[PDB]
Amino acid sequence: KEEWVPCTKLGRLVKEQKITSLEEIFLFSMPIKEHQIVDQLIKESDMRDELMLIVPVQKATSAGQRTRFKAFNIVGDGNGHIGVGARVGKEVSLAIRASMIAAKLNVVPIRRGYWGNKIGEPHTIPMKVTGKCGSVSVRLIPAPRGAGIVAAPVPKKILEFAGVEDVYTSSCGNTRTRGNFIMATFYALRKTYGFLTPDLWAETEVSRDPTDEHSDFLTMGSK
Amino acid sequence: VESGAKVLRMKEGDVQKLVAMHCHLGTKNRSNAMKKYIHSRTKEGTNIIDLHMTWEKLILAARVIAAVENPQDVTVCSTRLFGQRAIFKFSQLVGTSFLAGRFIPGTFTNQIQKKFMQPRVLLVTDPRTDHQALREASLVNIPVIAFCDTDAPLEFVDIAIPCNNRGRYSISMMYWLLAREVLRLRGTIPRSVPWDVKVDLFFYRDP
Amino acid sequence: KIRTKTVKRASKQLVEKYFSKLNKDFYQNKRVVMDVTIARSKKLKNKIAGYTTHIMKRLARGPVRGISLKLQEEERERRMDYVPEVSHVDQAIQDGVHVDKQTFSMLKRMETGVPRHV
Amino acid sequence: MTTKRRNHGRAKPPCSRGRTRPVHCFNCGRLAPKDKAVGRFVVRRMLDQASARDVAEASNVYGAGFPMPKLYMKQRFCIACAIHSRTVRARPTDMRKRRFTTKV
Amino acid sequence: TKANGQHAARKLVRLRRKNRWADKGWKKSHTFVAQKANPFGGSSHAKGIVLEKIGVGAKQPNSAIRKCVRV
Amino acid sequence: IGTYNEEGVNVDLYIPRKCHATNNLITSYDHSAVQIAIANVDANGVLNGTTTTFCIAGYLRRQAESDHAINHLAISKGIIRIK
Amino acid sequence: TMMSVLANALRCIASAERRGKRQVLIRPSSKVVVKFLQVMQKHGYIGEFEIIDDHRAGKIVVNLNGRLNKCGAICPRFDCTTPDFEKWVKNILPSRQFGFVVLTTSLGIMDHEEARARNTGGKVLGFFY
RNA sequence: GAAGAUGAUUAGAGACCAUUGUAGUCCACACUGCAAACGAUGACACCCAUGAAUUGGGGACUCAGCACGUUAUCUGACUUCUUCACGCGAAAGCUUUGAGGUUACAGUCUC
Repeated sequence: KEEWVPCTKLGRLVKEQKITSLEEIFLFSMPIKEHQIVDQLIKESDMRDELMLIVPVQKATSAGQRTRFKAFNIVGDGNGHIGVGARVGKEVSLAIRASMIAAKLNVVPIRRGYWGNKIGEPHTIPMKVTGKCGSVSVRLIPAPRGAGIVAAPVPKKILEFAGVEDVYTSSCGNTRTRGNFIMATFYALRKTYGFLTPDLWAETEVSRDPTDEHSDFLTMGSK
Repeated sequence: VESGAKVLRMKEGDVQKLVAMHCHLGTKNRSNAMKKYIHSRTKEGTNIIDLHMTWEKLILAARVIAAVENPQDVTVCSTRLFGQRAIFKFSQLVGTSFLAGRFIPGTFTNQIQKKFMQPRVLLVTDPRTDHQALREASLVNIPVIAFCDTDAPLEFVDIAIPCNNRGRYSISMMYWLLAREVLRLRGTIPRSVPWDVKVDLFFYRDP
Repeated sequence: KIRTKTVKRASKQLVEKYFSKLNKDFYQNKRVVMDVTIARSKKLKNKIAGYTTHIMKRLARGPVRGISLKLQEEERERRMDYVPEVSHVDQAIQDGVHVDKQTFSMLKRMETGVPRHV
Repeated sequence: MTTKRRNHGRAKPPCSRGRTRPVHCFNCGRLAPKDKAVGRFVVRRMLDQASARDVAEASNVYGAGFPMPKLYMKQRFCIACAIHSRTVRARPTDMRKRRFTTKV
Repeated sequence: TKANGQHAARKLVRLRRKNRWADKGWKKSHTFVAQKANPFGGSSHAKGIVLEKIGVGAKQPNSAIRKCVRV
Repeated sequence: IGTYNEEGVNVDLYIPRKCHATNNLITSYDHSAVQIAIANVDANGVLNGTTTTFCIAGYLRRQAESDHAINHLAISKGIIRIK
Repeated sequence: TMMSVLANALRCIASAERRGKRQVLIRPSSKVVVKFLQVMQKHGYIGEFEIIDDHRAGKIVVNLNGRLNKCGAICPRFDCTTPDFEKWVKNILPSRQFGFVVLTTSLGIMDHEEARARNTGGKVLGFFY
């Protein structure tokens, strides 16, 4: 792109070789405020960007009416990183460009476990999870190997992104409003790490934030 | 702490100051979450804060600002005149950043703004009306330390120092004690002497 | 009637950077405005001139909404350096402190105990 | 349908009474429950200030001699009644929830 | 709601048997008034003798004439 | 620690942090889950350097249970004195 | 009244766990409630517990380490069997890996895992994650 | 005061309004059981946080070892936070006083 100037601590570190992966940023909870943080760390040839929806919205005005376009982006790596944008712009290309920014901010990692057969690398979600936006709520159920992605084409996409290849699913409520279904499905795949399991606990040690360690070089950064 | 020689413990003259300038008291109203801090109630109806409790809170917050090796990342904030003065004198010594007068929204979250900053830590004079600050500390992963009136809520306050924020002489004492002890642990002013400059410098005066 | 924010902005900046302008006379302040400024309107220059007068006339009271560099001096007008003074007086040299009986009870059960003059 | 008012425009709480006596209006003669009805207290003068002077002149045992009495009454109004003489008015959401208790 | 007891069975059964009569997708199967009503007897097709050709109108949003047959 | 294979090899992207107070997994999603680092002190007021660490969850600043838990954590490690 | 002792106990535990509280009180006590707790304390989900004696009915008190996520009760005590372990373990639990259903048997009170091992089914009791 | 009568109002008007007036409005003994009979929230039971009050009981000469009030505590009722915590809900809203503890779906019964 055009030449870039970080206004973020993280941004500086990422432009240097200090933070070299998403993991570091995630592990000590910090918000991503610049999409350029994603592009630098995760190289292109792993990232994919699809537009799940583009639709007109209308706002009422006396006589003629102004119009706009909502759209969704979806983004991520098949290595277990996903992130869903949605944004609004008064023209087509506007809302498109805007979506992809927001999407790369909202990126979250994915835990994949097993069904109770352990071979290779994860093919299955570690547990049942649910996510809800509007009246729709999705129930992701873990499936045995070779099941394939058993869901509708709308979530099939969203699951392919997140590296889940074996699942069984069902939805509830009004599912024929597209937008609500997307957000729902995504909140599901978050909830994995949000749930405490015996395998994880051992009172795993914490250490200093990248920010703190690199404080000196951020001071120098400011200059 | 330990191992240690009873270091950074309350003393004769320390107590003598606090009682005198009336920061040992709280606000009159009963707490909404700070019930534990209160020690009894007077026959004036004003809730006294326990001294030992307050003291340990202060030492704690010293350990926090001691653990920032680039003090400018810590912020101080007042929205009250009585703390205004004491901020400026503190930001000289300890070297902290500050905003005083009034908090401005989006100094910790809005990218397009030249008053933008990303703190490591945040302080406040009153969590009640500095509240905008706290709610933008929440979403940036910034811990908080506040000077809590007994009445005051503790929402989005991680660590809390019970305090009286009514009148000049109350608030000045607290900043003075922090600043003192902080500089005793960094740049090693000894606790052998009484500290170099006075609490009268931290009193609001009007110009 | 009411003046625009262009006027008030420019005039505030002027009164900060210059104390050559100090007058309540329209005429003097006009001639020093116009030569120092490029604004290319008679209206704006006359406005700005009259605003600078209005500033100074209000400063005779004290409070203004204007901007001056006078703040420099007003800040170091604060001299709070006195030899103890309020510090050790409050701690009581023999000046005395008296306080509630609940406060007393708290103190004497502390590890420190009561300090003198309480 | 929608619960516009929690107390339903009443000073009657749920699950207590479910019946409070009707009371006439001093305007139109309409009946409504006492709790719904809109109370005010008047304190109506028996003389204007302008006339008070003139009468207190001719008085010796009254006016100056004793302070003038006033007609006191309670006025219970209907809803419609109140609104039309604009002594109760519509308010925004934040304000509608406010009460001033029984004090003026 | 429902009853979770061990011997609760008969109440459940009788509840269903009542509430299926509020379904029209039950009636349409089990009830023979529906069968009777249908002009084929519920058969796939039937034959008839043409009586008269009857021109039939159409509803308001789409104005047309439609060709129909009284059989 | 973490998910393993039958070959014993870790499959996880990361192992999330512990909130010591509730022993619950701090998510990346929670940005109110702050890591408070206090610097220890020895005799003669010399800082040992930052050694100890606390981690607080973002579910403890939605009702301000934060302060309470920090005390029980601290007091147990002898950092905060009680009489 | 209460028609299941278990239901009264394990709705105090679940609620308390969702609030992160580190101890809970339990109003009644039974021989049964004991055994249930015992299981989970072995597998590491509970610190300790005390039974206190009022000499009418006891009051259990438990120390939560926050390692639980739910403790349920399967109220009708439906019959599960050697094949039908599979069925339950899928349907009511989020996993087969760390889902624990607890059952009653003539033998005693035990996990499904141990039930299969000794090859006796029985009537179900409760479950936890 | 339904019905009725008369006068207005109106293009038309027992209309809404005004003056009247029967049944009825009251009581006793019989029927009727038809209401927005509403909290549009079935009943019993458990868990669940913030603040300030009110209503009863309890606790620390002559209807009189009394009565009231204040501080603090408790049990039982009605409700407010117009700073009600978690959570739930499509939203409005609901919050120990549930529509909360529910797709992680099972306390009990019934309509």
